[PDB]
This record gives sequence, structure tokens and C-alpha cells, in this order.
Amino acid sequence: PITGLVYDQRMMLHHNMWDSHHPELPQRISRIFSRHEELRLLSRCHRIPARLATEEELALCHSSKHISIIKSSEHMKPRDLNRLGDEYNSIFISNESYTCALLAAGSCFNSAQAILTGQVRNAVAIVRPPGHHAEKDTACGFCFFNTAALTARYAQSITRESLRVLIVDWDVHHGNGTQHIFEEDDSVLYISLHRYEDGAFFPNSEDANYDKVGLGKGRGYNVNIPWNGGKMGDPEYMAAFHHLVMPIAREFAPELVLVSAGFDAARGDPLGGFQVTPEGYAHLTHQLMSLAAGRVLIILEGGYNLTSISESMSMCTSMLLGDSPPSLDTPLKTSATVSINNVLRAHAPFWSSL
Ligand SMILES: O=C(NO)c1cc(F)cc(F)c1
Ligand SMILES: [K+]
Ligand SMILES: [K+]
Ligand SMILES: [Zn+2]
Repeated sequence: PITGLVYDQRMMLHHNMWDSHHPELPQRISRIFSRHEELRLLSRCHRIPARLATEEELALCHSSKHISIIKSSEHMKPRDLNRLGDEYNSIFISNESYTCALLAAGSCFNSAQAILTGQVRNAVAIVRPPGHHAEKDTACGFCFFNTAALTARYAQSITRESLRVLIVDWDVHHGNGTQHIFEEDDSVLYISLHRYEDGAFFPNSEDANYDKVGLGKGRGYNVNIPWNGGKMGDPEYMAAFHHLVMPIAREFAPELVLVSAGFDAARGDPLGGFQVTPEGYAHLTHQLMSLAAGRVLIILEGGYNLTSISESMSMCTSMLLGDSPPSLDTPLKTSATVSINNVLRAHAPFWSSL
């Protein structure tokens, strides 16, 4: 009954050479690791080594054009780095960026392999840069390659091609890249909760609305839970899990659960504006461990208050290790009930549990 953990200090080398205070900080991952030490969680986990993703692995989800462009940045002078980064939506690049993106992905491949070979029951991946905004053909939103999407395809590649993978994306932003990569796929169920605000919140696309349910064979296998009207917290997230995430996931019966675990919906985040607590994230984790015989891999995405993300991710690891869920502390905001009922109207056609 083992929990795995992957962390590698080399992923701190990716950095913003114009703005040392850009919130996607190198210390995001060292702070989370340090808090695991302080809580004596690290010695309770089995350390999984990081590795580089290969180019063939990246091609499970990304075009050769995109792979080639990001790879070429490793050798670019600052002028071309600043210029290349400015061509994407919200990207900075250093000469170390490509390597760190490869390590983030390969770390998650090794973690998924450890779970699927029975070496650990579940795992946490403390990685950066994030992945869920990255598309097949372009970088976006601090993300170069789509780590979670690649990990789902990697998992299928070492088991069977149709392995049922659930990706629950609780980062406060919509994972536009993960949705698009699997939009026509019934083997990977994508469920995202995200601040939407009728399309005004990053990444600023109505692709994130509840009526986008999937295409072709994938009809019904894309579940967007969009929040509108300000602050959301534990009551809203627990309601969404009760009414939507868990009934759907149980019917899908995944063989592996990946969490796109951004912690920017957390109380204190400078960018999310929400107030999910560390106890709230622990309860979401504990609920997902009831799926896939416990085979859950928690993958860091966003989250920018260093104290908040360190406390929140550590509580998730405590749940994976089998600790009892903490106590929670309110009626739902009206608009949250509106959002949940809209998703039920969108997905009741596809799920007999709805
Ligand atoms: O990746 C992100 N959050 O987890 C992110 C990406 C952006 F382009 C902007 C932002 F404020 C946040
Ligand atoms: K999300
Ligand atoms: K899908
Ligand atoms: Zn985010």
C-alpha cells in the first residue's frame, strides 16, 4: 500500500529572464517538496525518479512542428527566446525550458508506470512547467507540452490502447489543450471545473462552457463545469463532485485517474480569486481514490500562492497515504447551483447515473 512521489530540482531551471517575479516561479515545486519534509510525509512515500520524455513520446499528443520549435529554443539566444515566447499566448522561455518540460512529462510517465505495474498504489508528481493549456500544435498559458494528456496516452501505450483514463482538472483555469486533444475520444474522459465568467476568464474561450460535450465517438466524454459570479469554495466544489464528477466517473469506471491538480482555486491565490481550502482538496482527493481501485496520479498544474499550494498539495498526499479526511466547515452560492444544473442538462443524455 505504497504512495509514490516524484520531484526533481532540475525543473527549477526554467525561468523568466525579464521578470524574476513572474508568478510561475521555480520555487513553486521546491516549496511543495519542503512542506512534505516538514510534515514528515516524504519518508512515508516511495521516491520515483524523474526522466526525460522522448520525442516519440511527445508525438503521442503533439505535432512534429511544435516539438521541433520548442526543442530548438534550447539553443536560442535571448533575442530569439523573447521573440519566440511573445508569439504564443502567455509564454516565457529560457534555454532550460525544453528540458524542464521533458522532465515534467517523463516524471509523470514513470509515475503512471509505477502505478500500472503495481509498484505503488498511487502517486504525486511535483513538476513544472505546467501542461494543461498546451495544444497539439502550440504552447499556451505557461505550458509547453500537455503533461497530463501525454501521460494518459503513455498509460495506454504500456497497457492497452483503449485503457479508460479519467482526467479530473481542478485547476481554476480550463484545460483547453486537454479538452481539444481528447475531444473526439471516448477512451479518455475529461472533467474540468473552472472559473469561466461567461468567457472573460483565461483562457478566454467559450470552448470552456458546459455545452461542449465532445465530438463524434467522444460525445459525452467531455464535461465542463464552469463557474460564474465571483468567489467559489469548498461547498461549491463538494456539490459539483456529489452531483456531477463522481456519478459520471463511477459510470465511466476508469482504469486510471489522473488529476490535473492546479492549486490556483485555493484561498490566497493571487490569480484565481476562489477560496478552496486544503481540507477541501483533501476531500476531493479522498473521493477520487474510490475510483480505479485507487490508481490515482496527482499532477501539479497551476497554483501561485506558495504557502497555499504547499499546504494544499501536502494534504492531497496525506490522503493518498491513507490518512483520514479532515473536517470541513455554508449554503451554495446561487450561480453555482445554476452552473451544476446546466451541466446536468448537458450530460443527462449521456450518463444513466444522471
Ligand atoms: O497556468 C495558469 N494558471 O494555473 C495561467 C496561465 C496564464 F496564461 C495566466 C494565468 F494567470 C494563469
Ligand atoms: K480546470
Ligand atoms: K474526451
Ligand atoms: Zn491555472
